Order: sequence, then structure tokens, then C-alpha cells
Amino acid sequence: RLGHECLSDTVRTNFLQLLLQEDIYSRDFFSTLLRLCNAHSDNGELYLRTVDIKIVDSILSQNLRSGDWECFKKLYCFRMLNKSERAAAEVLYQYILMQADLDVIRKRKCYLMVINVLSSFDSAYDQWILNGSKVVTLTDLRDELRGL
Amino acid sequence: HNELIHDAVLDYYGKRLATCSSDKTIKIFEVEGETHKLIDTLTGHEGPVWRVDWAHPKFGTILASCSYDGKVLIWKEENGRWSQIAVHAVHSASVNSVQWAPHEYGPLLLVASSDGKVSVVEFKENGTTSPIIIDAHAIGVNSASWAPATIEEDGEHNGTKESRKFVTGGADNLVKIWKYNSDAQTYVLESTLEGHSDWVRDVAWSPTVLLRSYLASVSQDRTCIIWTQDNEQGPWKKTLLKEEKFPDVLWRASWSLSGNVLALSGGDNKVTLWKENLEGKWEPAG
Repeated sequence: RLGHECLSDTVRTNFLQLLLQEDIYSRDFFSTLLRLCNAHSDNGELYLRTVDIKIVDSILSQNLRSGDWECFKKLYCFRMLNKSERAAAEVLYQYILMQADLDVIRKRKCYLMVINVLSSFDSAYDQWILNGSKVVTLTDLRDELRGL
Repeated sequence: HNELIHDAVLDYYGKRLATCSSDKTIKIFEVEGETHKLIDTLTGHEGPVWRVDWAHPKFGTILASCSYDGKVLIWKEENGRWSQIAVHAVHSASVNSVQWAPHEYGPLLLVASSDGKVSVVEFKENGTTSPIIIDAHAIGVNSASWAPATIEEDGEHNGTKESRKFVTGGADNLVKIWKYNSDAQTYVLESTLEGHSDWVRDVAWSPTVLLRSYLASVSQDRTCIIWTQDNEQGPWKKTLLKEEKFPDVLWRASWSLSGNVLALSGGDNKVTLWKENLEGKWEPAG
């Protein structure tokens, strides 16, 4: 956190990538960061710098390209706690579409999560989420939930 | 179902057929030539769906359906289907007719319910209904219509002004001619015309390119009197179409969208055809 004249973003990118590929460090380290993210999310603040946020974003996005629901579960948790909450709805939403590994009951459960998170918002721009350039409304998701 | 449809109408672009059933559904299909494959079904009425109409594309393709229940259920293609964007139910029961209006009168809907009302539903920015109701007849209004007197819709040589004539078909057995004055916010009853001692079913306005306007007042006496206007403010004269009573049990009466040929939609499921000949007189055509 306190680099930026004692750590360069590129050297830091490499570290962050390293401990998350090595099984032994990845879990304990990453749960630890997210507990601490929770302590400043409660405030309506951040715990982290802008640079660190994007590094983690980038590694996890590359873990989506290896599949599994769990990769999205990490990206989700990170975005909720480090305040990217419209994008957090998006993360759960990508999963239902990208995967045909999910069954019909399983598609429904996922839909139900996105729908209640959109409508809990105190913002009128977070009542919908983006898939490409088309705006996806609760109404659209609802049609999807009965049709899937 | 498809075991009793009461009206069908086609959009300008020729994409969605909208048949309206009397078990409360509006089954919406796909226009693919003469082939039709279904795409929707909308149940929401509590009465048999009487009639459906399309709206001119310059203010959207709007689908207004009405039942016998005091409800007009406006739909419009949204949500990847057909979803309401307005509702209007200032009546109580027996909404009959629902006809869209040209954008030279603004975007208005002209609703006729049998409870001796007519509303003029103005549409705003949020799609809000603004029924400016008027009492007409007293036994029932079956249908509704309007246009200039002194000028016309704004153009090159049609001025502009602010007026709108009406034809109101009643179940009091009359067919009244109301006149709107947009310079006074008055609806002045002008002429009362009576050609039938039985219910006026349908009324209509001739979209003829002629200055003369003809109104086909059909009836359950199986007679149509053609109400002949000399100009846009001239008198009305009863005329006979068929000089005798049609075998057709007449309900509707529609003029063509190019021509001045009149089809009377008989209960025999045949359309008799009457248009004026080289002598000046309504004579056969089919």
C-alpha cells in the first residue's frame, strides 16, 4: 500500500500474480486482504490504492480464462468490498451466461441473486447492468429467470 | 383462441398481425406473407376483446385493445414482447371502439364506451393518459371521429387553425356531429342526424381526397345511410347506398385507404361492395 516511490506498479503486478498461483500462499493472503477490505467498506471508504485494485482485477480476469465458478467468486468479493458495486452484479451475471455447465434450476438461482441485488440499490442507475452496450433491466432478467 | 376473432388489423410495416379473441386474449402473430407464426398472447381483460387498432409509425406502432369491462389496455412492443406503457379506464363497462388519430391533431386516442361517454385521451412525454371526457348520446356510444372546417392540417395551402369534427355512432339510434373549437375549449354539439330507428353500429370518416366527406352509418335494420357533406362545414343529406335492405347483417363499414369504395362487413362473412358509377350513383362492385 505504501509504495509509489518505494514500489513500482510492474514489480508489484508480478508479486501479486506470484502468490496467487502458488497454492500455499494464495488462500491465507487473499482472505486476509478481503477481511481488511471489509473493515473499510463498512466506513464507505477504501483500504487500498487505485493501482492495487486493477492489478488484482487483471489476474482474476485471466483466471476467468481458466474457468470455474470460484474465479468469479473471488472477483465478486473483491468488487463488493472495494466499491465497484454495479460491476459486482455483472460478475454474478456473466457466470449464468458463459457457462452451459449449469443446469436449469442452477440458472434460476443465479438470476434470483442478481435481481435482488439490483433492486436493493439506493441508486436508479444501479437498477440495471450492462451486457455489451445493451442495457439489461430487472424486467429482462425476470423473463430470463422463468425461461431458464 | 382462433375459434372467434372479433377484429384484425395490420401495422404499416407488415410485421405483426394483431387478432383479438373474445376469451380475453390478443394473440399477436408474425406477418410472413400469408404464413403466420405466433409470437405472443396477452390476457389482461375481464371482458371479450372487442376491437384492436394500430397507430401511425411517426409516433410509434401502438396497439390499443378494448374489452367490455371499462378498460382500454394499451400495449407497445417492449421487454422483448408487448408490454403496457399506458392504461385508461375512466369508464366502467362496455368500452367498444378505440381508434388512433393522425399527427395533424397531435397524438390522441379517441375512445367510445357505451355509457354515453367519449374521452379524448391526450398523450404526453411520460405516456400519461389525460381523458378529456364529454357526454354524448344517452343509451350508448359505439364509435368516434374528426377534421377541419375552414382550413386543414398545417402544410402549404391548408392553414392550421384549431378544430376537430366528430361522428359518434350511438345506441340511442342517432349519430351526432360534435364540433371541437380549440379557440374556446368548448365541445359544441352542432348537428344531430337520424337515418335509422335501430342502433348505429359503426361510423367512419372518408379518407377521400375529395373536399366532400361521406359517413357510412350502418345499422341492424340492415340499411346504410350515407351522410353526404358538400364541403368541410356543409349540411348533411341522407342518401341511400343500396336502395333496398342488404341481406348482410351489418356491423362494420370501412372505406379503402386508396379509392372511395365501401365494404360492409356482413354477418354472412361476405363483403358487399358499393361505390358510385358513371351515372353518379351508388351501384354494385362486388
